[PDB]
Formats: sequence, structure tokens, C-alpha cells
Amino acid sequence: PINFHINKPFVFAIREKSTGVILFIGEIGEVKE
Amino acid sequence: GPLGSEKIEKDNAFAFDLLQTTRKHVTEANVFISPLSVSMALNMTLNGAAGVTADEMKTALRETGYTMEDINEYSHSLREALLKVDPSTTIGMANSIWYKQGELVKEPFILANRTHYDAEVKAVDFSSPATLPAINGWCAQKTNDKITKILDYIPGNAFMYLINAVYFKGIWVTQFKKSDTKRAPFRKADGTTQEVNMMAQKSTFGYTTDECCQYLEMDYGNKAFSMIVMLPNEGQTTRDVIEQLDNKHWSMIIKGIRPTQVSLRMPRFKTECKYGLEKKILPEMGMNVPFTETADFPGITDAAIFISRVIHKTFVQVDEEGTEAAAVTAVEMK
Ligand SMILES: [Cl-]
Ligand SMILES: [Cl-]
Ligand SMILES: [Cl-]
Ligand SMILES: [Cl-]
Ligand SMILES: [Cl-]
Ligand SMILES: [Cl-]
Ligand SMILES: [K+]
Ligand SMILES: [Zn+2]
Ligand SMILES: [Zn+2]
Repeated sequence: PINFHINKPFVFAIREKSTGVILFIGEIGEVKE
Repeated sequence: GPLGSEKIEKDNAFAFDLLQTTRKHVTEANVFISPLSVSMALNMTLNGAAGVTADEMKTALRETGYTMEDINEYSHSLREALLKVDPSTTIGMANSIWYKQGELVKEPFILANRTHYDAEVKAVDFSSPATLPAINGWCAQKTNDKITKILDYIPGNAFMYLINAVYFKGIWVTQFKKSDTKRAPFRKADGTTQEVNMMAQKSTFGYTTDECCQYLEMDYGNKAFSMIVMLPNEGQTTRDVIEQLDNKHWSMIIKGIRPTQVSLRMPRFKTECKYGLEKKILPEMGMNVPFTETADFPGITDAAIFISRVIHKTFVQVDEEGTEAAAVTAVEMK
């Protein structure tokens, strides 16, 4: 299998497919809890 | 067509421009926005604008050339579709308008917002100690208590708030098991490394690549909603991803996604953000006049009013079960 190891900054989005709309989008440079 | 596929492309163009412009003006490591929440609150407000005030709002929202009727009907249709596409995902899209008791607010403006945005309209005494907790309590109610305050204060001359709240709680189609989560290093944007709770699983996910990055699609519920992750390759940056994002690049990612067996490592993470979009971000996107004394909102009232603040707050938590996200946008007028 391919490795997809999120161990550095990433961009992410939450979308909906029937409308195509992006509900949320962002960038994570620091992990918080 | 223009009120379908073409408007979705312009909304996602607004999403990328809002992300790029926000990233340019803020210094924090994390950025998290809901362009849907911002455009919904501003489109309610836009129903009252005239002349250059309306033109500049439409420019910033990428809605130039659309009539109010078409923006409202599109917004209503989009909201209805998102609320019913997946009963196994929790979705909230709530709108409210709060205005100074005793002032006259034009009924066609109120009714357009009740109709196309399901706006809850309330005439309130802004001087009452009950009003700030009523507004913040509504935000908490519409975000599963994840955004408990949108305002810390109400200026003495407040006239109206137009508030949108978007809520999302999805369960991964393929959840991680908490017993597989391990402590592992994560390289921060500032170059330091931290130890995180790194979730792990091996499954079939949507995947693709291009020059800069790897892309993953992780579905929720009945697969209507998903998370897209953009992971820059070694030596590549998230700033470059953000700067090169547009409808064309986004379309290329979505169309390139193929089911692939992937070994996935993802940190449990949470972030909460707050913006004053009126300061620099909406002006850079072309919205200037509505924030000044020359703003014209004759659809709301005969009194000269303007937008004093556009407050945007967000929350997201990602864990082994799924994702919970929320956003509130409050447009303040005085
Ligand atoms: Cl259409
Ligand atoms: Cl698009
Ligand atoms: Cl445009
Ligand atoms: Cl409060
Ligand atoms: Cl405040
Ligand atoms: Cl800001
Ligand atoms: K700013
Ligand atoms: Zn409608
Ligand atoms: Zn980076």
C-alpha cells in the first residue's frame, strides 16, 4: 500500500459531493488537543 | 448552468480566495475557515444593500452579475440539499437576525431572509443584560456548544446582527481504532517537532498526486461528505498549496482521485480560530464601501447604517470516530 503519513503541515477541506461545495477549509501547522 | 454548476465554481473560487487572503493577513500556525458560513451571513446582509455597497459585496463574494433573486434561490437550494443528503451525518445551517427593538426594519428584507435562509428574526433591547447571553446562547445551541460566544461586547449604538452558524458532525466510513493510536513525532510549520497522538489504519481511500503533493479523500456517513487532505511532498510547503489553489487545481484533484490501498497515519487534532474579516481580508477581496459611513442599506432601514465588524469563529476536532466542525459568522451593523 501507499504511505500517507501526516507527520508535517497539511491543508484540508470538508466538502459535499452532490453540490460540490466546500463547507470548511484550513491549514494545520501545529497539532493541538 | 449559471445558477447551478457555474455558481458552485464561483463559490469554491470564493473559498480559495478567502483562504489565501486570510493566510496572507494572519500569523498563526493554523487557519480554519467556513467560506459557506461567511458567504451565507454576507448574502443575508446583501439583500439590504444598494449601488456600489451591493456591487463591492458581490465582488468580494464572487457573485457579480447575479441578481438577488438568483443568489437567494441558490442559497436556499444549497442549504436544503446539504441538510438532507445524508441522514447519518449531523448537519446544521442556522441563520438569525437580531435588531434594535423600536427601530423600523423593512419587511421585504426580513421576509426574504426568513424565506431563503430560514432566518430567525428577533427585535431585542441591546442594553438588556439578557441580550448578549441570548445571542451567544443561540450560537452555542447551533454548534453543539462548540462555539459558545460570538460576541464579548455589544457597542452602545448597535443596530443589527446577522448571524450564520454551520455545524458538522460526521463519522468516518472507515474509523480508526483508538487502540492503534500511538505517540509519534509531528514536524510543525515553525520547524520544531512535537509529540502527538498519531492515529493509524490501513484501508481503501481515494488517492491522487501531482507535482507538489499527495491527496487523500476520507468519506463520512453515506459518502456524500468527505475530507480532502493535501499533504505536500518533502521540501514542499502548505503555503505553496494554498497560493496555487483555484477551481482548476481543485477540479484536477477531485477528478484524479482513485480507490487505493493506503497506510494512513493522521494526528488527532483540534483547532479554534477567530477572525475580524472587516479589518483587511474582506477589503483586499474588494469589499470597502460597506464598512464606511458611505454604505447604503435602504433595503434594511431609512437610517444610514454600515457594517462595523464581520466576526468569524471556527472549531474543528478530528479523532478516531470522525470529525466535528462548526463555524459562526456575525455581521454587525451600526
Ligand atoms: Cl442550473
Ligand atoms: Cl470547483
Ligand atoms: Cl465574480
Ligand atoms: Cl454570554
Ligand atoms: Cl466582541
Ligand atoms: Cl483577523
Ligand atoms: K487580519
Ligand atoms: Zn427560496
Ligand atoms: Zn510547511
